[PDB]
Amino acid sequence: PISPIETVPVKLKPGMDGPKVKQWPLTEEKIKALVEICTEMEKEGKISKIGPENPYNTPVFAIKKKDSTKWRKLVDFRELNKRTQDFWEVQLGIPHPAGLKKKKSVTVLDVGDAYFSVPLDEDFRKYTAFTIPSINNETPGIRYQYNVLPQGWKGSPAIFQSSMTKILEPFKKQNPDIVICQYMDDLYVGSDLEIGQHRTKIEELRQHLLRWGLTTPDKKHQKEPPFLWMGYELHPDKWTVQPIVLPEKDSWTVNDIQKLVGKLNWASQIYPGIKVRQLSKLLRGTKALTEVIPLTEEAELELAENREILKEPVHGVYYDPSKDLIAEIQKQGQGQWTYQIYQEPFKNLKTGKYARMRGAHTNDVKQLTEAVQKITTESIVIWGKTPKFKLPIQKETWETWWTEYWQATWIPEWEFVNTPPLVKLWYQLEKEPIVGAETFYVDGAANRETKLGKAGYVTNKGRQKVVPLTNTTNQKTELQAIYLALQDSGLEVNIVTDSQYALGIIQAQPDKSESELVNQIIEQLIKKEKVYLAWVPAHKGIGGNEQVDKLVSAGIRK
Amino acid sequence: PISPIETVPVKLKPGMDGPKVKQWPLTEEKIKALVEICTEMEKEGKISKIGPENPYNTPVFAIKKKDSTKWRKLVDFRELNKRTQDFWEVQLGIPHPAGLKKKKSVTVLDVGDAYFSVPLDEDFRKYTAFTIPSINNETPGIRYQYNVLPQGWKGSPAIFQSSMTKILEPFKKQNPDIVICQYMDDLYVGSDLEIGQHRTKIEELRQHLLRWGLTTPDKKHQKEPPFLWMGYELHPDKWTVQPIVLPEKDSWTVNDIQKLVGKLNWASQIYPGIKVRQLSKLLRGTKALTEVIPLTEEAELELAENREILKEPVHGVYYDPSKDLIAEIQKQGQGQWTYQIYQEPFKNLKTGKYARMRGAHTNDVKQLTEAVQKITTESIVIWGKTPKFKLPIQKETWETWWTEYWQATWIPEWEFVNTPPLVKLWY
Ligand SMILES: CC(C)=CCN1Cc2c(Cl)ccc3[nH]c(=S)n(c23)C[C@@H]1C
Repeated sequence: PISPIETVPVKLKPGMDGPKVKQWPLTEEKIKALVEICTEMEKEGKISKIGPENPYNTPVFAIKKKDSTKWRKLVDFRELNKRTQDFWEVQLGIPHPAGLKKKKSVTVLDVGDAYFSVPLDEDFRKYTAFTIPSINNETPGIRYQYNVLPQGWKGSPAIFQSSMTKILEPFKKQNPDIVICQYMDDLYVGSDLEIGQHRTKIEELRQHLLRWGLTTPDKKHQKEPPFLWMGYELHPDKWTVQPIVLPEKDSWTVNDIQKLVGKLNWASQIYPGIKVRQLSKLLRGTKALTEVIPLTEEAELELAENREILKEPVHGVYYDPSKDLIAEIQKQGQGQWTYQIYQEPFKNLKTGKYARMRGAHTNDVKQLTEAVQKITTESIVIWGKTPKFKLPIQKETWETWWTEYWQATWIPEWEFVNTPPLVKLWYQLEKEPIVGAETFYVDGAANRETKLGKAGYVTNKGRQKVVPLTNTTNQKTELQAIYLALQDSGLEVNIVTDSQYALGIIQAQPDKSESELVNQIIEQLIKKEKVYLAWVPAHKGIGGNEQVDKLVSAGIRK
Repeated sequence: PISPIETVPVKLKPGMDGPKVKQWPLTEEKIKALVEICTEMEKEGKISKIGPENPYNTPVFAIKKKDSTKWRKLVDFRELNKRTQDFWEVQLGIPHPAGLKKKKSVTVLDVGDAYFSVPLDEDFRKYTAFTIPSINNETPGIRYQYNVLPQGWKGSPAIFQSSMTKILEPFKKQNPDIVICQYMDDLYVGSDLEIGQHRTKIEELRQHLLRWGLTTPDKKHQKEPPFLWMGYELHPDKWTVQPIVLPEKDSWTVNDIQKLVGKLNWASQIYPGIKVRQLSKLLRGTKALTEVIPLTEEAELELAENREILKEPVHGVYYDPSKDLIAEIQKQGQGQWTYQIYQEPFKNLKTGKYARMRGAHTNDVKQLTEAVQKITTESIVIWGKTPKFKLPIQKETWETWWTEYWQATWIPEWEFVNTPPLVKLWY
């Protein structure tokens, strides 16, 4: 049958015209099929045979694809689809399972061939015209057109969604307490009603829709308790994704690493812990995907480390708006952090992690905060709340941290908790020039062409030093230069640099980086008691620079 | 209801397509408001539910107006306007009167409830497409349209100009110097009138207004005393770039002179007349930071000279109405903040500082958000336009909170600097 629903009008893109796409007449063999299939379709009302006053054509394909025992029909109006205007975005976003709430009974109904039942705007039909020639020559070119949403049509989905969205209305109005959601041509109806009593309404609906020519072949609401949605596997009280295998082989290539990494990130949501830093850092190579990737040891560690976790299967809970969402964090390692959102003690709702972002040298706290955000962000998108945060860090620390930073932020309601990794200010510079501390007019340089430099300085106490360097930038040398300053300096020190760079860098009070050079300086500052760094214009003619720059002659002259 | 007006036949700027912005997720508490708000509008036909034949969309936000009062809907009309209102501001060009900034006190009055009458060309509402979010994308989202004149839309005030004109004309005929200025749905009326004269003179208009078209305003101050805002009664005759003073370091120190020089060095870019050289000489040593070196008679002559070279500003004043104005913020100290708007790097038309000690409310974000808007005004006030804000904050952080403290009608285009300030001085 069909649905007497108020059709939706479609206009073709402004200044455009219907497809003149003819077809390489397919094998006269599968032509009898096309005809026989469309005769019924036409007899099912879905089609109206018309050939004269209509130029517009599209190719009619036909063969058999999956487990069926019959010939299938296909016709893609890609050409038309393009000529077609734009509608509303079907699913600009997928609902996240962790956001759902618990119900006693649920179920899913295949909305049959949803689209077909739905009527094409009376006009656009001319466009959906196609051609089924008889044989190779003996042929009248029997033309037909759709009166319903065609198999491969751009609007088809949008429309249909709208349609159904409507169709349910009165019903759902009358039967207010049974939430519904549609996905593709599928219907997810759930509620807190006694299996049979759940079955009571199911039918009521099943029937309701049936009044609209919408075919649902569910016998007594036929569904597989284990739901396979967007990878998730759901149940009226718990959700999880099961098919997740981290393959192990020898000839590890790129594509595989990526796949591993995708497969890994995916499970993280639910699996508390998963790491991917190395495996990912590795993928960093460019374009060649067919090549094999040398998973170094650091990699293997996290992999089988992860593997251990993956082996053991965990599950997640649903939402109860009558409670507080809670976000708890911890630093699982260098660069990596994790979170988990729960309502009641140890009943996992959601996990995941924030991977240290761009900006090579950062501070953990800053990072931690950068982390809290992502969390903040999700809770909104899901349960539209702000989870109260559980933060492994002191308030004095935090406080002083943000009271310091240049950029601005916002710490929600959060409590400090004692746990293993602790984010805190390791080192912390001075404010005013340290009295007595030997001043260090640190300097360095390098001839980019020569790829060689020199690091050194001259302390106020007529003291000098230098160290030549192979493979160094004016930048690297500068840090290096400060690093020396650090080594040679005492407990209290005044370091002076001409580095725009290092100036900023150290001031950023970052930590845990990949630049040994820096890591060291860091570790020294850590080791220290009172450092006062300061910055001045390299060539501006300060004599404090004049000399540290005048020593540069030992490499060359200019 | 059944009684309308005609429709200025509207059209987008030729060649462009309707806006298709993505609706930011908002809180449930916000959604609920918006469900309410827009339903009443479905009721009062000002707006209506649409279908899939429509793909456009423009952002919306819930906001507690005039001091956390019950909620207010806000469409982020930024794009559409830019897609219509621009070549449109070549026709209905609402004028900008310079001298206002010169006036002593100006107030703002939202003249938006007005537009909600005049219908819209049936072929343009198409663009008024706005969606309200279904938490966690569980539902398909409520999609409405606009039937009358949309508050955020820049094409609407332009239209309304007609009535507005006469609405005021008489009030203007009784009050001439009282300059009034319309920017979207806000009224800025300036005078050099004493506080209360101005004040009363204000409600005067408010009432007159109301009389002429149920153009109802906001009752900002009853006979009641409260700790509420001292109104949007700015005093633009007050604006300076003064505080960028050289520290008066009687105790000059190697460190200090250096610092000194440093500021002076970058400061050289904002005053190509300053030369610090002879001073640079005073610190040419490799001494102890904390050491006193005033001496150079020839140098302090430089201290003083440039020390005042500040007070006598440069050429940097050529408001290029073609170019866009750029705002830039500096988080100074506890509740200390700063900005500067220029169209060109050191051609900064005006700079200023925002102060509101982080304590009773230290939410940077809030103060930032506050500031922004407070800057926004100036700009409008003066050139009658919204700058481009360079926000010293995270996109994502900001993209999750301005909408909380944000109590303005319009929303300026902004961006975020992950670039710290060497510029960070006392200025
Ligand atoms: C994710 C999809 C298609 C959800 C549809 N879905 C069914 C469902 C399932 Cl399968 C598990 C827990 C669920 N929690 C909620 S609420 N629902 C729910 C209702 C909607 C009706």
